[PDB]
Amino acid sequence: SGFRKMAFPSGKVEGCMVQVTCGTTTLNGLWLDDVVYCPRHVICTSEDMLNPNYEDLLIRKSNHNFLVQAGNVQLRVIGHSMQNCVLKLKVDTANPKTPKYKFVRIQPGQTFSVLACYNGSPSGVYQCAMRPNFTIKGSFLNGSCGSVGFNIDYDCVSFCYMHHMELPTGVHAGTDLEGNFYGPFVDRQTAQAAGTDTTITVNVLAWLYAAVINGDRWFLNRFTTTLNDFNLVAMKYNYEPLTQDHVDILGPLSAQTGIAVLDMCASLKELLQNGMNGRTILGSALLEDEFTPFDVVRQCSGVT
Amino acid sequence: SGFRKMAFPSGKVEGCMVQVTCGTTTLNGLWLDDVVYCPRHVICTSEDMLNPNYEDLLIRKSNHNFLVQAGNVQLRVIGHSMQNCVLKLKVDTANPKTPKYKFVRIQPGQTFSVLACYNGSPSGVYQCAMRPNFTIKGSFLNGSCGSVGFNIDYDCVSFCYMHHMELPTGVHAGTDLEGNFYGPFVDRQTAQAAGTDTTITVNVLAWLYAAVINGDRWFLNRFTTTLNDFNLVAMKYNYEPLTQDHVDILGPLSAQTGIAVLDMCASLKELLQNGMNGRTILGSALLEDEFTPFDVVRQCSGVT
Ligand SMILES: *CC(=O)N1Cc2ccccc2C[C@H]1C(=O)NNC(C)=O
Ligand SMILES: *CC(=O)N1Cc2ccccc2C[C@H]1C(=O)NNC(C)=O
Repeated sequence: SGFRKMAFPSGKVEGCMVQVTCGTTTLNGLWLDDVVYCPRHVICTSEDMLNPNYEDLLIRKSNHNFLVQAGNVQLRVIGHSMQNCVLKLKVDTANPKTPKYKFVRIQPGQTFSVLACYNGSPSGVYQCAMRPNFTIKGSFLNGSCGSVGFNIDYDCVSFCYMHHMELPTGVHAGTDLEGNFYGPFVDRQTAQAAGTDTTITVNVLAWLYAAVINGDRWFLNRFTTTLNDFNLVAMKYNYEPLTQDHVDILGPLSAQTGIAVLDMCASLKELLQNGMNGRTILGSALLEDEFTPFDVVRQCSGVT
Repeated sequence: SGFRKMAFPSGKVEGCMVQVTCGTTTLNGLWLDDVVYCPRHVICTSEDMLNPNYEDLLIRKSNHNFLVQAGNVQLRVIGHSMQNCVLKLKVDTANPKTPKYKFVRIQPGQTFSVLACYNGSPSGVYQCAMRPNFTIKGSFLNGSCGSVGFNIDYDCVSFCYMHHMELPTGVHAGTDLEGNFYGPFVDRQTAQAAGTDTTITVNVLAWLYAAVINGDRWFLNRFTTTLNDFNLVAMKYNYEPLTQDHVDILGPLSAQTGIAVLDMCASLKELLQNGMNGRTILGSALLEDEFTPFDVVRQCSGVT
């Protein structure tokens, strides 16, 4: 028993981290097979970031201008190309530590682990969620750019995120591993306000099921609701509308606990309308939305 | 910017995890150099756990009764001994993945990362604290025993915890890597109530400094206090008494932010007396005590 915000074991990703330097700019790269992936803004100086023309900037760069260091060993760059907002540096050596991997573009509301790195060196790992507004609330200081987000299924690492920037509000924006930004963000030092950060309703319900499984049951009530009645409450509290797809993925948790999804919705409805009344659920005094139904099942069963 | 409950990169520990089986009991082992460390209750059946005589049970065991598997490869056990509550299985092969390491017995209030494992396979990593009552609030299911806690300083892993059991309250107890339990707990299936779980005051203050650094400043007030006045409040709210040693370790955070430690104590005092009033600090609606002053400095500076 016990429920924690758990990240995936980061070992498979640590072996892929490298340092990429171009001119006086240094950031993190991801070395998989004979390619190093990094944010294209490695070619920029601070002055260039105000309004960069990446195609024009990249013309003045050759393979020898990209310095790729894997710990203490230097990689020989034999090719370079830009794919959306990422640079792909072809190297002459395949990473011997390359795990089985995929590149995936995740949906908002999905969770993943971030291996925060500085100068190609891992500093920490944490679990977070792609917010419905396509930002992430991470922990990234200068030099962390190029750090990646991922999920792991037994031996396969699905890379889903590469950190590119911090909005003036302190929230984070980045791309998938094809270099396409999540959300409307551009890799330019210009104020880009993020949209409304709604709560991921299906995740809060999954976490409420995790709480019942682990003994925190005070919030269970004698009520039920309907999808449309619950969504009237969800809209008022800036929660994402719940759909039958969300109810379906909560099915295994509803079966294990014996609590119907709409009954759990009525508990959530009352929690939204009345608050916690000074109480806690799984060590939290607010409704947690960074655990997906898959994460709850995985943790509550011990999947390795 | 941003502040997250970050765990250390787990790679160095993943390479040490093995599966240890004795009879019909299977748990996790830690393979460092030519020794595998695991909880001594691997020699017990469920029936033995009610009142085990480990010395008498271990007499009926030989080296060939301990099955040690590192992924898919089997290790040859050439020696076995009991040191307090851990078994040390000498194997004929040194772990090629053994990182630089130390064994440390941590103090209550200190934090560490746990690599939750099942059958020798890592499932997740999370950061937690050794509570003042010598329990940890982890996430451990059946088969997770032998999972370890650690800290990392650049290339050196300091192992500090090995999971042994769950109290009937759902909190967790374990040993240092010399097999000595933290707290008064014994490795026996008998009700062992834990003492009062107090809040780690120095950690809450460190987290309040992390919040100010990251822009959450609403809780700063126009007041100050004294160590004795603050401790009257700390005692009423089951917070650990603050000492000049605690003030001293908060010195770098007080210097960086310009907020005197006693002024931050007066903010904490008002938060204890008035609550959060429906507000949040670093995404939390309660006062977080699982970040040490060292963790806050490390994260707020980017130590790898
Ligand atoms: C790596 C990083 O932190 N960056 C890269 C980048 C990309 C796009 C626009 C601006 C920058 C600069 C920097 C930041 O995101 N830093 N803070 C800002 C611009 O708010
Ligand atoms: C590994 C494990 O979960 N254990 C080992 C152990 C050690 C000491 C006493 C009892 C047991 C059984 C088991 C538990 O801790 N499980 N739950 C209990 C006993 O509450």
